[PDB]
Amino acid sequence: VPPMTYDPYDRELVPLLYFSCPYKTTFEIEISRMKDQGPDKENSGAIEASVKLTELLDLYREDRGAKWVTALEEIPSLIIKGLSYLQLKNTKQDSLGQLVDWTMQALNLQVALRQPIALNVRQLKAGTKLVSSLAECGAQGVTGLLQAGVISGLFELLFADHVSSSLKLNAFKALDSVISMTEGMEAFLRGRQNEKSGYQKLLELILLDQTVRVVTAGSAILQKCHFYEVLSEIKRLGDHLAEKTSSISEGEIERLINLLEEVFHLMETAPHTMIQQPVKSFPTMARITGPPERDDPYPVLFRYLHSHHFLELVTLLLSIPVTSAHPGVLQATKDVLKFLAQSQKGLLFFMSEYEATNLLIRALCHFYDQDEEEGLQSDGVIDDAFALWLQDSTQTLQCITELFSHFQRCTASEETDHSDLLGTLHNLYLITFNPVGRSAVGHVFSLEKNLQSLITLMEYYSKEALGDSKSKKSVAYNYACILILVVVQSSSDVQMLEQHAASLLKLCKADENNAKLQELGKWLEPLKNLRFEINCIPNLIEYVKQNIDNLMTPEGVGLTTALRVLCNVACPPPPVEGQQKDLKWNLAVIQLFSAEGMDTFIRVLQKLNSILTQPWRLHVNMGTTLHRVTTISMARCTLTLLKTMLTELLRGGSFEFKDMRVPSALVTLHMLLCSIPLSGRLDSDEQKIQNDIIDILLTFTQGVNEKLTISEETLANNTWSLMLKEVLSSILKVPEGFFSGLILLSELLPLPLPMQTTQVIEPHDISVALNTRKLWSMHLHVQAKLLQEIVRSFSGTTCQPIQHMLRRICVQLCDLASPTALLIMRTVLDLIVEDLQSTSEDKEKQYTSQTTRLLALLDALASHKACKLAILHLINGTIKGDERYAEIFQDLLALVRSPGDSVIRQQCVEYVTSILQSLCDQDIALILPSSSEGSISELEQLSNSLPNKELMTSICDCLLATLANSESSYNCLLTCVRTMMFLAEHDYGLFHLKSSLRKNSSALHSLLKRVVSTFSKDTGELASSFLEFMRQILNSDTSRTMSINAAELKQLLQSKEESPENLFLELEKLVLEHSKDDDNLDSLLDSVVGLKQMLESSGDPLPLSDQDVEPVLSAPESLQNLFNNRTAYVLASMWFTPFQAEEIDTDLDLVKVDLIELSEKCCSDFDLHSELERSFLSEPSSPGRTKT
Amino acid sequence: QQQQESARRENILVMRLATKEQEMQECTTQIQYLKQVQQPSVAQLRSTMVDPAINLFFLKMKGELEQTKDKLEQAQNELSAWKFTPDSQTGKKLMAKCRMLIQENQELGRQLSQGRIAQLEAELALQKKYSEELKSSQDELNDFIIQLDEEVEGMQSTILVLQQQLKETRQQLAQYQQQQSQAS
Amino acid sequence: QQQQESARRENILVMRLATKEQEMQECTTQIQYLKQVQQPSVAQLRSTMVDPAINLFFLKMKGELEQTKDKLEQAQNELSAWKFTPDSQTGKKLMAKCRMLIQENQELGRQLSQGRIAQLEAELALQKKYSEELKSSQDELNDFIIQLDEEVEGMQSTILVLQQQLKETRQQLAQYQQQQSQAS
Repeated sequence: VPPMTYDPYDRELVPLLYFSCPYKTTFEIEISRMKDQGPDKENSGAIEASVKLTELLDLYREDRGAKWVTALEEIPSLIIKGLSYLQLKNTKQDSLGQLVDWTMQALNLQVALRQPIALNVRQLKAGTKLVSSLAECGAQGVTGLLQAGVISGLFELLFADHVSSSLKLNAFKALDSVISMTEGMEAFLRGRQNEKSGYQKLLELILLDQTVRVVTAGSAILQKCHFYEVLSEIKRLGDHLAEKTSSISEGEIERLINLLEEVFHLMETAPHTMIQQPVKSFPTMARITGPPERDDPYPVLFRYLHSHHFLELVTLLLSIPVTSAHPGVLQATKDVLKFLAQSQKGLLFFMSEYEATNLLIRALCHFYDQDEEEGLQSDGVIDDAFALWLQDSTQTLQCITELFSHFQRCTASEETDHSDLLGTLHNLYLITFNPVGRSAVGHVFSLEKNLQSLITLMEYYSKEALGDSKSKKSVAYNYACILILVVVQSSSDVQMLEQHAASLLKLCKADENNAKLQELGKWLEPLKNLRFEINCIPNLIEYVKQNIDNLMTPEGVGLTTALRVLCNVACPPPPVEGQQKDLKWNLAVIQLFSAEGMDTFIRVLQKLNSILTQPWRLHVNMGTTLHRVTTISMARCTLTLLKTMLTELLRGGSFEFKDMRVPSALVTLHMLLCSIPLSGRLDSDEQKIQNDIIDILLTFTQGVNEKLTISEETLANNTWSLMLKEVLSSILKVPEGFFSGLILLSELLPLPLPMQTTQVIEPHDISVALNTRKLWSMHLHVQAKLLQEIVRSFSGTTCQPIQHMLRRICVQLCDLASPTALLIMRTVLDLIVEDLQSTSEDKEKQYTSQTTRLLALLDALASHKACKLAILHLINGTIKGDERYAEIFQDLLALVRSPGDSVIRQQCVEYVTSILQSLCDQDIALILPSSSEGSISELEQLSNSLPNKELMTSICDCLLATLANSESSYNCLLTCVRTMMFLAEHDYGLFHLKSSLRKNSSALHSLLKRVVSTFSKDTGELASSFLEFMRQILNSDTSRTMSINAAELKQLLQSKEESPENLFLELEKLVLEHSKDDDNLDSLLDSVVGLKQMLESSGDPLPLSDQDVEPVLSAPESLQNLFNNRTAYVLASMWFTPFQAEEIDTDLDLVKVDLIELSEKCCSDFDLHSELERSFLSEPSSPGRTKT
Repeated sequence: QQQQESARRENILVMRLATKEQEMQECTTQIQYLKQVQQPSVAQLRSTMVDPAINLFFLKMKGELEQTKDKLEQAQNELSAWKFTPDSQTGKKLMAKCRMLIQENQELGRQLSQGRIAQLEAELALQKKYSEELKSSQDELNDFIIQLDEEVEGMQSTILVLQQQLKETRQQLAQYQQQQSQAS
Repeated sequence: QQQQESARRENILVMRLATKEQEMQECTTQIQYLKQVQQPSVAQLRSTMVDPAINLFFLKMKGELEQTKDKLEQAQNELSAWKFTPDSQTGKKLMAKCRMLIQENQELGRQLSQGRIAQLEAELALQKKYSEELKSSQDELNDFIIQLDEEVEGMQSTILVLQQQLKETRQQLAQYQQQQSQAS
C-alpha cells in the first residue's frame, strides 16, 4: 500500500540495478555482468573469442614476424570478451601478463626495426592500439602495463627522431587511455624514482616543434592533467579544512572556491579540450574535416571525481561550520552538482555513489533548514530549490531503473508481479506534483532513451486490453500515460522526441479514446514524419505559421512542441571556451531565414503578447503550472530563435535591419513576463526570458561602426537609433508599462563606470568601453525629446519602484558622456526651477511636496560622479543660457539659510543640504582623488570635484547659517557637519570655510549650544561628528598649511564668555549618559576631554587670523574632457532590487483624488468604464486564448 | 489472505477520496472567488486614487488636448474663410498627392525591411558569412597541409641521406671483403 | 480470486486519490500565487499604474490626443495648401517636398520591383554555388590530407627499413673488420 503523503526525502538511493556505472570502462562492465549474471546466451559468444584469444597468444610465443603483427591487429577486438572470460575462469598462464608483454614488445622501436618493408609502422600502431585497449581494462590491466613501463615505452615513440605524425597521434591516444585510469594518472604525474615523470617528459616533448594536431593532442592531455591536479588540490584543501576544525583560514576557503569554479569551468570545456581528436581531424577554427564522432571525456572525469571522493568532499564542505557559513562555497559546489545532474552520465554518477549522494542531499536539505533559521531566503539569498530538484532527479532515475529492470525479468515470460511496478509508478507520479519535481521528471525522462521505460510500459499493456477499462483499468497504463504526458509537457529539451515520436504517435493512435493520449497526440502534431535535421526547418516553420491562431488554445498545444524542436535543431547551445564552431549552425540559420522565419516568430511574439495582455492587467498570471510552463517554454523558444537569428546576422559586418517589429514586441513581452514579478524577484525561467530580451535588443547595437554616425541624418535612421526610439516610445505609451520600460532601459544601458574588476585591464578594453558609452550617448542624444519626457514624467511620482528605477536610469544614462548627462541635468534643474516659479510668481518662494520629491530625485542623482559634475558645470554659470540654474541654486541656498517652521520646508532643507554635501564631496568625481601617479594632482583634482570660489563662499555661508539656526532639524545638522568635515580635508575648502566664519562668528557657538542642549543617546552621532570636525580643524597644527590655532577657535566658540561652561556641561553629560552602552561614548569622551585640555592650554581671547596666502584652484576642465579622461576601471543597495521595502511610499503617497467620470465630458466623449472592465472578467478570466 | 481487511481499506480509501473531493469543492470556489472580485463601479470612479505622476499626465494631456482642439477650430474657420482659386485648388490636389505619397512610402518602407526582399538580403548576408567562415577554415587547413608537406619533405631528405649512407657502407663492405679475402 | 480484484479496486481508488492530490497541489499553488506574501511596493505599483481604469483612461486620452494632433497638422498643412502659389516660399517648399516624395517613391519602387528581387535571387544562387564549390574543394582537401598521411606513414616505414639495413651493414662491417685483421 503506497502512501499518498509524500515526504520528498523519505526515499533513499540504492545501488544501480539496470544502468552501469558511468566511470566503469567496457571491460569492467563486462566482467561485472558476467560475474553476477553468470552463464547466459552470450557466454557462447564469449567462448568462441576466448578460445581464439588463448590459442592466439600461444601460437605466437617467440615469433615477432608479419603474422605476429597481424595477430596484434586482431587482439583488440578479442580483448573485451576473451580477456574477461579468461579472468573469470582463473587462467593459470597470466593471459593479461602475456598481453602486456606483447604490447611492450610491439611498442618498442628495436622490434619494429626487424620487420618487413611496410608492416613495422603497422606493428607500432597495433601496439599503441593494444595500449589503448589494455588501459581500458581496469586497475589490473593498467597496473600490469605500468609495471612494464608503458609511459616510458610510449614516450619512445614521441621522442623518436624522424617519426610520423599519425603515429605520434596514436601514441597520444594510447597515453590518454593509460592516464584515463586513476592508477595510470598517478604513475604519469608522479613517475618512478631516478627517472623523469610522464608530465615532465610530456612538457619537454611539447616544447619541441611538431604538427598542429600533435601539439593539440599534447594540450588535450595537459588539460586533463590540470583537471586531475585541481581535483587533488581540492582534496588536500578539504582534508586540511576537515582536520583543522574537527579538533579554518580564509585563504584556504577562497582558494577552494576558486578551485571549485575551475572544476566547473573545466567540465564545461571538457568535450573540447580534454578529448583526443581523431587522427584525420585538424584543430581548425570551424569543424570542416575529420570524422564527426568524438568520444566524451565524462566517463573519465567521473573516474577522477570518484577516485578522489568528490561527493564525500563536498559533503564534508557542506557540513563544516566555517565552510558552511560562506555563501560562495555553496554556490560553487552547487554549480558543479548542477552540471553533473544535467547529464545522464553525471546523474548515474550520483546514483552509483549513492552512499555519498544521500549525505549530500541531507546536507543540502540542512542548508534549506539553515536558510529557514536565518530567514533571509525571501530576498538576497535566492529561494534555492537545488536540493529538492536533485533529490527528485536521482529518485526518478532510480524509478526509471526499477521500471527497466522489471522488463528484463519478462524476456522469457509475462508480467505477473505488478505490485512493485505500480509502487514504482506511484512514487514516480507523486514526484510530478511540485513544479520542481515535475521539472525534474521532465528532465530525467528526456535523457538518453529514458522515455522508453514508459513507452514499452504501455506497449506491454496494449496486449491485455486497449488500455482502458474492459475487464481491468490497467492502472500501470494510466500511470504511464500521465507520466509521458507530463514529461512531454514539461521538458524543454526535446531530444527524446526525435527517436520516440513514432512510438508515441503509434501509442496515441492505437488507443483513440483516452483523455491523456488525445492530448499527447495533439502535443506531437508537428512530429508526424519529421527527421529532426536542418532540412526540416521549413516543415516546422510552416506548421507554426499554419496554426499560429491556436497559440495557447488547447487545440493548438502542439505549437509548443514545434517551437521546442525548432529551437533544438536550429539554435546552438551557449558556446564555451575552446569549442570549435560547427558549420551546421550557420546552415540552420540560413534555413530558418529561407523559409519565412522572421515573420513567423515575430508573429508568434505578437500573438503571445496579445493573449497575455488581458490576464496580466486583471492579476491573472497563468495560474495552472501546466499553462505557466507552456507559456514560458513558448516565449523562451521564440526568444532563443530570434536571438540566434539576430546574433548570427547582426554581428561583425554592418547589415541594416530596420524590421522594428522585434523591439516593439519585446518591450511588451517584457512587460507581460518580466516586469512585475509578484515574488519580488525574477525566478529561474523569467530571468532567462529577460536576458534573451536584453540580448535581442542589444543585437541592434552591435554591427554599428563609426561611419554611420558621422552624419546626423544617417545617425537618426540607423538600426540602433530606431531600436532606441521603439524602446523609449513604449515607456510613456501605457502606465502599466511605465515600470517595464524603465527596468528594460536599465538593462540596455551600460553599467556605471568604473567597473569593479579583480585584475588589471589592458587600455584597449578601457578604450572600447569608453567608445561604447560615447556611441550610446550619440544614439540617445537624437532621442533628447524622449529622455526629457521620461525624466519629466516619472519625476515626482510616489510609486517607489518607478521612482527608484527612474533615478537608476538617470544614473546609468548620465555616466555615458557629457551631452547625455548635461541633457538630463538641465532637464532636472529646469524642472525644479519651473516648479518653484510655478506657484511663487511675483511672490516669495513656496514649497510643496512635488518640490520635495523633485529635490529627492536631484539629491539621489547628485550623489553620483557624473551627475554631480553635470550639476556643477551648469550651476557655475558658464554662458550657455544657464543663468536660471545658477539663480535656482542660489534660491535653494537661501531656502536652507532660512527654512522656517513649515513641515514641508523642513523636508526640503535636508535634501538640499545632502545635495550640498554631495557637491563638496571630493570622493564623488570622475577623476578619483589620488596623490600618486595615474591621476592628476590633488590641487588640480579639486577643480573638477568642487564648485568655483564664489559658489564655495555661498555654500559655506549657507552651511554656517543653517548651523546657527535654532529651527534646523537634526538630520540637516548631521549632513552639514559631514559637509564641514568634507571641506576641512583640503586647504581650498577649509580656507573658504575659515573666511566664512568671520562674517558669522556665532555659528560654531550656536551649533555647540544646540548639540549640548538636546543631547541624548541617539543624538550623540551629531556630537561625535562635530567633535571629529572640531579636531579636523586642529589635527593639522601637529600638514595643512591653512588652519587656525587653538586660541582663535576657542574665542570663536564664545559670543559670551561662557565656553568653558558649555565644554564642562558636555563633559559631565557623558557621565549621566551611563557611558557604557557603546565605544562611541568613550570616543566622544576622549575627544571632548582632549579639547577641554586644549581649552586651558592657551589663552582664549585672540581674533582669527585675517591675511594669509589664498589657495586658488585651477580653471575647471571641460566636461567632455573629464568624461574622456575618466577612470574607467578600478581594482576591486540601489542595484540589488527595485522593489524596495520603503523609501518614499512609507505610509502616505499623496494619491490625488481624481474624478475620472466627470473629466470625460470635458474631453472627447466616452461611455462608462465600469461595464468595460466588468466585460473582461467573464470569458478571459480563466487562462487561455483571451478575446482581448 | 483475508478479505475483511481489504474491504476496510477500500472503505477508508473512498472516505479519504470523498474528503479530498469536498476539499476540491471548497478550494475551487475559493479560486473562482479570488480571481474575479475586483468589481469597479461609478461611486469609486468619481474619487479614483491616482499617483501624482498619473494625475500630472492627465492634466498635461487634458491641457494639450484643449489647446489642440481650440487651434483646430481656429484652423477650420480659417479653412472656411478662404475661397476657391486655381492656385488653392492645385495646392489642395498636390497636398492630397503628398499625403498619399507619404502613406504609401511608409508602407513600401515597411515592406522593404519586412517583406520577401528583406529575407532575401538576410539570406545573402548569412550565405556570405558562412562561405567566408568555411573559406577561412579551409585556409587554416591549407597551412596545416603545408606543415604535413614539409614533414614529407624532411622525411624524404632523411630517406635520401640514409640511402646514400647505406650505399657507401655497402660498397665499402663489399670492397673490403673481396680485398682481404685473398690476402689471408 | 477475491483478493486480486479487491487489490485492483484499491489500486483504482489510490490512482483516483493521487490525481486528487495533484489537483490539491495545483489549486493550492494557485492560492499561494494569488495570495502571495508581497511587498507594499508591488501592491502600490499594481494598484496605481496597472489599475485597469487608469490604464484604459490613459489609452483613450492618448488616442484622442493623437487623433486631434494629426487632424490639426493636416489642417495646418492643408490651409498652407490653399496658400500655395508659384514663386512663393510656401509654394517652392511645398513643390520641392512633393518632388522629393516622387523621387523617394520611385527609389522604393525600384528597390521593391521584381527586377531587384530577381537580382537578389541571382546573387543568392551565385553565393550558394560558391558554397558548393567550397564544399567540393573541402572534399578534395580531405582526400589530399588522407593521401599525405599515407605518404608520411610509408616514408616512416621505409626510413625504419633503411635504418635496419644500415645497422646490419654496420655491424657486419665491424665484425668482419675485427675478424679479417687476425690473418694479417
